[PDB]
Amino acid sequence: WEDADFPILCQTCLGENPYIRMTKEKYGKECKICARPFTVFRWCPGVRMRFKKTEVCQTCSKLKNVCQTCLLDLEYGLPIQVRDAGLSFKDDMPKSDVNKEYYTQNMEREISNSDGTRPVGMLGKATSTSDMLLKLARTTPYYKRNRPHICSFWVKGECKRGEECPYRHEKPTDPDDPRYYGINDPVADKLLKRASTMPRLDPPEDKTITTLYVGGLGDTITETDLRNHFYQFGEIRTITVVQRQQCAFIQFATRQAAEVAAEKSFNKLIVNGRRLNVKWGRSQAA
Amino acid sequence: TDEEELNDYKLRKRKTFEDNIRKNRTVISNWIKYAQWEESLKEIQRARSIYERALDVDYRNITLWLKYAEMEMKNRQVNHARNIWDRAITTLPRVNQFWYKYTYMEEMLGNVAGARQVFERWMEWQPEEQAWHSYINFELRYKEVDRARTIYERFVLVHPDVKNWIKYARFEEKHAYFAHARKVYERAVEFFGDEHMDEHLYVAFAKFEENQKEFERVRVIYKYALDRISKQDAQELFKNYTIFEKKFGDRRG
Amino acid sequence: SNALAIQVDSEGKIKY
RNA sequence: GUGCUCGCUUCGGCAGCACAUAUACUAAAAUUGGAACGAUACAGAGAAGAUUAGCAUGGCCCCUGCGCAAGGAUGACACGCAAAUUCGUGAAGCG
RNA sequence: CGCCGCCAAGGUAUGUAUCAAGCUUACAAGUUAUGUAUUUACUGACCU
Ligand SMILES: [Mg+2]
Ligand SMILES: [Mg+2]
Ligand SMILES: [Zn+2]
Ligand SMILES: [Zn+2]
Ligand SMILES: [Zn+2]
Repeated sequence: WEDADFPILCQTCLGENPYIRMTKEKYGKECKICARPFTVFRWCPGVRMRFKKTEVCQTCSKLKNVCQTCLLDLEYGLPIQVRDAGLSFKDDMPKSDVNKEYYTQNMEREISNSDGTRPVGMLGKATSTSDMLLKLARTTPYYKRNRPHICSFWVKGECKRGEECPYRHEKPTDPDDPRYYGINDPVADKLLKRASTMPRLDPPEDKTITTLYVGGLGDTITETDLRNHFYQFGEIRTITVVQRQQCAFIQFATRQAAEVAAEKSFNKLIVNGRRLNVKWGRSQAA
Repeated sequence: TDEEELNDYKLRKRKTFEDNIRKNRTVISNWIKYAQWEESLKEIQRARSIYERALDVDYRNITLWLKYAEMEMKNRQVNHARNIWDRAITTLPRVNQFWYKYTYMEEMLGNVAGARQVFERWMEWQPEEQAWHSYINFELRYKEVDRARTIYERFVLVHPDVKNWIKYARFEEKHAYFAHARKVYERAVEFFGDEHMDEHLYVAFAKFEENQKEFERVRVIYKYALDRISKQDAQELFKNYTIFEKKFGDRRG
Repeated sequence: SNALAIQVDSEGKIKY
């Protein structure tokens, strides 16, 4: 039912080698979600690494901008649930077999035969990105995804091969922390990790820190851009720009709006292509 | 187990009616009764898809389109309502009820110029008299003088009905239109009825001219008699023409 | 957005 | 790794030439969802009296069969929606 | 002058809710009444 020429293949599954050899089939395995006969391709990424043939088909990868074999996004290198939780639009897809699954899957394959270049619904909302998901976007990822799965007979001590067993050895797995939408167990801990980062400890008073020491101005930040980026938060009382240290001083009437600026600018407010420097003001008349 | 019995009742009804629409894909009562059963729940995001896949087997019927349109009109969503009304009226132009109920929903809405764009598209498909004089009554019920005059020039060139020939002379009984009333009466005298008069236009002409003064009322009924129909009149109105001329003048000795 | 984009040509009438 | 050539000065050291990167990687799996059939208990068997030959239509139901034969209880599932005749409400228009 | 050599469907029904092996990837993973012609029913454990 499905033929292909080349799969999606994000970089963490290609391997460390730009020179890999790959064999192909015409009708290979079924997808583990919808059982569609795609074309499984097989290659060797590394010398200590398993083959990682193919998990899903091309069509289900073209719905949500997903790679081919490890089920992560191509645009970041993240799972699907983090992506549509950060963008707050799920682009729903059924769960059963013959109820509504293959119906809308065949129709979305039928309407996407022209382009084959972009996903069906994420083309308009993958543009307003790089704000909340750029904070965890791992460059040069760990190659432990590519290492082979654990073998038996070393857990029981029966392995006659010894060192020439190609899979792994001396790796005790843990039965406490290991599909398409939900639910994923370590991903909940990853959302707890991004919800429990390392900010500055909030001093115990009643919102008196309305000043803020922001610097790194140079020639990109100007006064009108900064006061219009503060104007969407609210109104000023006394603002200034100092150029001997390349810094700006802003305050607010009732602190809370600038408080989310404190949520916005903990090495996080990225305007004009620069990681700005932010530390605390005095708020003490010192 | 209230939720269990509730979902059991709903699941049995949905399964029975989905088997009913699976068996017969032709008669359209089953989909609309199923979808109004979900409309009775008053909070749905799936019944629009039911009406959307129900029109794929039959888009030529009026009932399914008007029922889904009146359902979306009954709710407070107006954007999806316009998004289904416009594709309904561009899918079936020749029916009148979709345009009528959409313009009536716009009667419940404001009088913005998009309504006038809908009405000029409704003029563009060439309907009958029942649409066009309804639209001029629409132009009367908001007191438009210039634009109602503008849209009415294309009215006469399609239907040469005498009921419309006598009502092209309506600015006389609305604005009194004097010099252009003489021009409209020129238009009433040069067109069809060149030798037979259609036995009705000069009656209303002489009626308004008797409502006016004695400018050109002697010429049309007795002195322009070259266009007679074998007696110039029946027996029922000739003495009525005579007494119509007699007792409404200067009455000189 | 929710509503579709309005397509009107440069000189003529509103296109549907 | 292996063979050949004193080719370079010890049979041994060196140098060159030739051969040129397989494997649904496992004997396993913490294992994975487990549909048929059989057993338990229900319901029970088309055609306006009874016993009933059947051949058909449909698609989100299958099985035996090499089937564009055939048979599976007519292989099973097929039910109340009355439409315009009377009246009420609302809308569009005309005198 | 010496045909011809036989299987099966047609019958002991099949639609369900639980309970293993067969097979499958070993992978994505932090108006009472009478008389009579006349039936219809009912009773007596009526009867070879
Ligand atoms: Mg049969
Ligand atoms: Mg049958
Ligand atoms: Zn798939
Ligand atoms: Zn991948
Ligand atoms: Zn081993």
